[PDB]
Amino acid sequence: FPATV
Amino acid sequence: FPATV
Amino acid sequence: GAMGSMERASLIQKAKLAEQAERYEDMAAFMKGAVEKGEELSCEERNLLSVAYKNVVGGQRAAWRVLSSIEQKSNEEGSEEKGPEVREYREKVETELQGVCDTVLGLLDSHLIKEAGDAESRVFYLKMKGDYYRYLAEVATGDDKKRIIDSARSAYQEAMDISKKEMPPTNPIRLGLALNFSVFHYEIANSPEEAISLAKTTFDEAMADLHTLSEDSYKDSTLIMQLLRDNLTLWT
Amino acid sequence: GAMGSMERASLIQKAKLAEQAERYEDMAAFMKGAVEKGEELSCEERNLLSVAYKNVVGGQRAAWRVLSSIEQKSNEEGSEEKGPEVREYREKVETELQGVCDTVLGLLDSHLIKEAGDAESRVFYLKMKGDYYRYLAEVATGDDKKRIIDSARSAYQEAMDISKKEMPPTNPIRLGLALNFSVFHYEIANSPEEAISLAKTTFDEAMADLHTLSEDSYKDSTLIMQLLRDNLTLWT
Ligand SMILES: *CC(=O)NCC1CCN(C(=O)C2(Oc3ccc(Cl)cc3)CCC(F)(F)CC2)CC1
Ligand SMILES: *CC(=O)NCC1CCN(C(=O)C2(Oc3ccc(Cl)cc3)CCC(F)(F)CC2)CC1
Ligand SMILES: [Mg+2]
Ligand SMILES: [Mg+2]
Ligand SMILES: [Mg+2]
Ligand SMILES: [Mg+2]
Ligand SMILES: [Mg+2]
Ligand SMILES: [Mg+2]
Repeated sequence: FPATV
Repeated sequence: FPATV
Repeated sequence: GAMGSMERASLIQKAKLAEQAERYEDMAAFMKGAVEKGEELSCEERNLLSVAYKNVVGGQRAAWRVLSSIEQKSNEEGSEEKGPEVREYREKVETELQGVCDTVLGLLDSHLIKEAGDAESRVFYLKMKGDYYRYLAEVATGDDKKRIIDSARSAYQEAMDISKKEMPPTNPIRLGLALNFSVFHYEIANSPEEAISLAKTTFDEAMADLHTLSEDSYKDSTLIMQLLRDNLTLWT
Repeated sequence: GAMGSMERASLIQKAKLAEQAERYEDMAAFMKGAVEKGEELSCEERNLLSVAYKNVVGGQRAAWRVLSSIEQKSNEEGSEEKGPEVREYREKVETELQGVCDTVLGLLDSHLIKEAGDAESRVFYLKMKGDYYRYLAEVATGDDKKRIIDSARSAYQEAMDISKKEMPPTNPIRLGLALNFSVFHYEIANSPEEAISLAKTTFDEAMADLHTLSEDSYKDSTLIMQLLRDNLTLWT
């Protein structure tokens, strides 16, 4: 899964 | 802390 | 509701304690209570709110993905019928997740966003609005899927427009917003080229502004820039 | 209560799903529901019950220790007063922890233990009884501290007596029981020599019986023996 903040 | 199961 | 009798300052203090104890459900309830006092939130307070609900919904999303994967496998050819239990339990977790998203969106709509006049606060809350509609979108399968997606897009877009006008390209909120909107494009909107373009442009414009920053601001900006790079590497 | 309308088999199925999703609160509620159907539990089912509540109370204990440490520091000389919030929140977590322990002890008393005739089941449940009284003991500070400690000791002792009579020295339940009763002696009963003696004797008697075991039984036994050794190393 891609990075989010 | 010591091991318990 | 149940936090109505506790002082705002005590709720904030307890949210910080809950964070230290990794009690994110408690942390979220305390911050919900704080928001419902009706006063605007400081930067530190906005961070407590976002951290709490990020962790709560993060756990729910992880569990939903586990259960969805099991459910998908049960609907493949050759799988020997197991009854409604997998679907029922995925639905239970899904409903709880949607409840948390609705709660957060409720707080933003009553009345965090409308009272947020400064760019830093308004963008922070609009990013959250985008994020929690994105989480709703991840589990949406019905007649409202398109409207949920457009609600996420609309929130992210308003946030982007303000951030571009009002904040430097290295601002961590601006960077984090772009990171997440990029993920929205890739994972939700079926727009991988838009996702890649946004991540690239955001990275490059931040790179060119790093020279203006102190060591501490440089640290936060470069951390998020590395996340943009990580996604680009994942996608190309 | 709320699980009264769900099939026993469905509750068991959902407990297994919750475990896979790391949803231990749900897992515990499902198993509570299963127990309340009134039928005895199989070995697999007893494991689901214990795993669920171990994880739930494990998290609560970790949080309580964090909060207790903060509270202790706030009562040292030179610490500038912060109000009742630390104590209040530690109390909240403590009360929730005690509630979970009371719930488990309730299930054991109504009516798991009384219906458990086989050594393996009776020892398993009595060990749990000892464990959940030990967790109560960890947070006890009042007039009931001594009675709580003796309740833990009594449960562990009955379990030990049955296990010595009825099970081989390598039996994983017998080993795990001894491990935990040893920790009880060290951490709760202020009897470190008894703790060390029990761990040593248990280890040595298991070592001498390993020759009787298959590769799979050998694996489980030696794993717990390593925990006994780890504690001995910690204590000597
Ligand atoms: C009030 C305020 O300015 N809050 C934003 C602030 C940004 C930096 N930060 C972080 O924890 C990290 O970055 C972001 C978190 C949230 C948002 Cl909305 C944007 C950025 C966390 C990720 C990181 F890569 F480690 C960099 C810092 C504190 C809150
Ligand atoms: C019904 C039944 O026989 N249950 C006991 C069984 C023992 C082995 N096991 C484990 O998960 C490990 O050991 C114990 C767990 C619980 C108890 Cl009460 C005793 C032992 C977990 C620790 C280990 F070191 F990894 C060895 C196996 C499954 C349940
Ligand atoms: Mg007040
Ligand atoms: Mg649904
Ligand atoms: Mg563009
Ligand atoms: Mg039935
Ligand atoms: Mg108390
Ligand atoms: Mg002896």
